[PDB]
Amino acid sequence: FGSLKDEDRIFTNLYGRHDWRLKGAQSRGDWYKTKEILLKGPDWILGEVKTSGLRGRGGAGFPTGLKWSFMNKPSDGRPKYLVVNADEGEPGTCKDREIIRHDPHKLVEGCLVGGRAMGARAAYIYIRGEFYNEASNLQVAIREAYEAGLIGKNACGSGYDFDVFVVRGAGAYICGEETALIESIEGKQGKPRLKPPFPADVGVFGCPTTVANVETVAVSPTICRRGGAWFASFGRERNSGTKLFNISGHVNNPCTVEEEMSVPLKELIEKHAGGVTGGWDNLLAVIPGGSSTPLIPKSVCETVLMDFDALIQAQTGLGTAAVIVMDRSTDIVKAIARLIEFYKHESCGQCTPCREGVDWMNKVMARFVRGDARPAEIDSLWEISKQIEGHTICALGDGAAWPVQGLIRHFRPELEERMQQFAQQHQ
Amino acid sequence: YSTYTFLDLNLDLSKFRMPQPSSGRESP
Amino acid sequence: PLMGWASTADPLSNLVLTFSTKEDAVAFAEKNGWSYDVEERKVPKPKSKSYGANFSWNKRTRVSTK
Amino acid sequence: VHRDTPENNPETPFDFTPENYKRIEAIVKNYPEGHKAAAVLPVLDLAQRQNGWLPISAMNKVAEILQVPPMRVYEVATFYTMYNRKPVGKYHIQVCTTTPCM
Ligand SMILES: Cc1cc2nc3c(=O)[nH]c(=O)nc-3n(C[C@H](O)[C@H](O)[C@H](O)COP(=O)(O)O)c2cc1C
Ligand code: SF4
Repeated sequence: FGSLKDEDRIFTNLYGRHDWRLKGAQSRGDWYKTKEILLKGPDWILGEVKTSGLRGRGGAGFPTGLKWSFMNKPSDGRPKYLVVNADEGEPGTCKDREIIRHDPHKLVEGCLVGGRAMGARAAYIYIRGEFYNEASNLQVAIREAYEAGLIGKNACGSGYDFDVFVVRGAGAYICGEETALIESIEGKQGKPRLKPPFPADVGVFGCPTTVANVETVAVSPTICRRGGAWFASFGRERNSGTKLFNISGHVNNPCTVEEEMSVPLKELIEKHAGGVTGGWDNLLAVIPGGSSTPLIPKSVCETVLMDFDALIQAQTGLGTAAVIVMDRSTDIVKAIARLIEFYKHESCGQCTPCREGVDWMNKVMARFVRGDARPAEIDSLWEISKQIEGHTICALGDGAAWPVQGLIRHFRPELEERMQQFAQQHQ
Repeated sequence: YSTYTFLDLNLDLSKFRMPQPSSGRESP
Repeated sequence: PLMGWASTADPLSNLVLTFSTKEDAVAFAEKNGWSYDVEERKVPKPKSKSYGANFSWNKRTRVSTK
Repeated sequence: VHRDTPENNPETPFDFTPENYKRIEAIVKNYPEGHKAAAVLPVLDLAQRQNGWLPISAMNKVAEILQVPPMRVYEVATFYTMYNRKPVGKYHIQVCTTTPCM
């Protein structure tokens, strides 16, 4: 990992933000060399990302480099599409929508340059309609370029070019899975399918699709434009790259910054800009993932670098790329229930473990917080959480327990004493 | 900013410039 | 015609013996010497059922709201 | 809230402005043919827009356009959130309350 950073220069993977929002020639960075890329054999791009080997921003492992050079090697009778989440499911994510808001010109390229690797046919994106204003403008961004003849059907210089069809959702979590999105792109109700039909690259719209994420297809052109040998810059021999973090919930100026891997949380939280709560003596009870990781106390987290597998060393890792912390007044038990009260409303409801199994917790979590009937429950409530893992289809269950699974870990007494606080009270 | 009026957004440049589609059939 | 219990003769009327197989089934009708009849065992077709054929390009089997 | 309708506007009636039948030419043009069969997500919502909340005769209408049995619509309008089945106001306001927003 080198020098234990993760610095930020003007040399980064994102071109500009406050400079130019509208269309043009991509005055400096973008749309630079194209006809040379596409005219060379497609699999040249395939595995040429391996110089980086992006883990992927979809909240998981499984480097993006494999799945595209993965099946969808051949082609037979039926077209292939691209479905790239723009959605945000996790509370406090916020990383998305900043990419789109002030610089859309990147991703329409990101597909066209990207889609050629798939050998795909069309391009769908998807956006939660809950963003009405910013999402409305992409069409202009599509038009303001696409109208110039930059895309389709040969554009430019190849015999292969195809346009991008925006769509919208409503009350979606649906980006909560692939093999759901490709279902509610269709117009059924969205109940995500079983994971191994034929996994997500066989059963699809009518025909094989691949579900990418935003900065997985956003940073691909610039990492195939230059690459290197700088493609692997920070992070150890395992995880490599520089992703975006967006700090939220206590800071001086919670705001995004581009930061490379293996950055410790004690300098990163304090920096960009201040630590404005107590940098210490505010107890710094932290959540690595947005909703997908339980607490860490004042322990090795602060020295624990943000590298992925570095977090699997602790009791939980995070792929979500977000930060929420706390200081003093926020009662964690009080502040984790409204993370659970959230889950109960976003779940499909097919499976018997998820449905009727999350409420069993959510109905009891309003006992502990309020303070109420006796311990030895905690010992059970742990087993429930241990009882939903292989039992649910999607990850929302595997992402349902961890907050409670990792609350019972790391804080014993805060509960034990409160059940007394109402016990002595009853007396 | 334009509350209604997705029209030309959908039907102006998109309508003419979304070729072909071939899209096949699927009769079924 | 006092209560409505349905009283009866036909003193067998309730016996079910249980044999293990046909070859040894008829074995006990002859050996005790009364008439009889036979039915046949039934088991299903093989059969062919595959999930994941339920999402189809040109096929006519494509389910919605499952 | 309850998800059954007490026969409010079975015939409201309702219809689309003839300015809107020229866009639905463009929406269906997105998708491939023969699978089209659901554009329902924009098309059902565009109808909310023309009105401002969609009564039960709005749910029955699009079926006549999209030829799907109209329990393959009443379903989709009871899953998502953004659609409002009951009437509403001129401003429908939200307060984000979640762990960070808390
Ligand atoms: C509750 C939930 C919400 C999710 N929200 C998103 C999301 O908003 N955007 C996204 O790309 N993936 C989201 N995912 C995870 C998807 O699996 C992920 O997008 C998909 O695996 C693509 O990964 P990749 O493109 O990085 O390979 C969510 C998962 C869950 C369980
Ligand atoms: S958890 Fe069970 S129910 Fe909730 S979404 Fe994933 S699968 Fe559907």
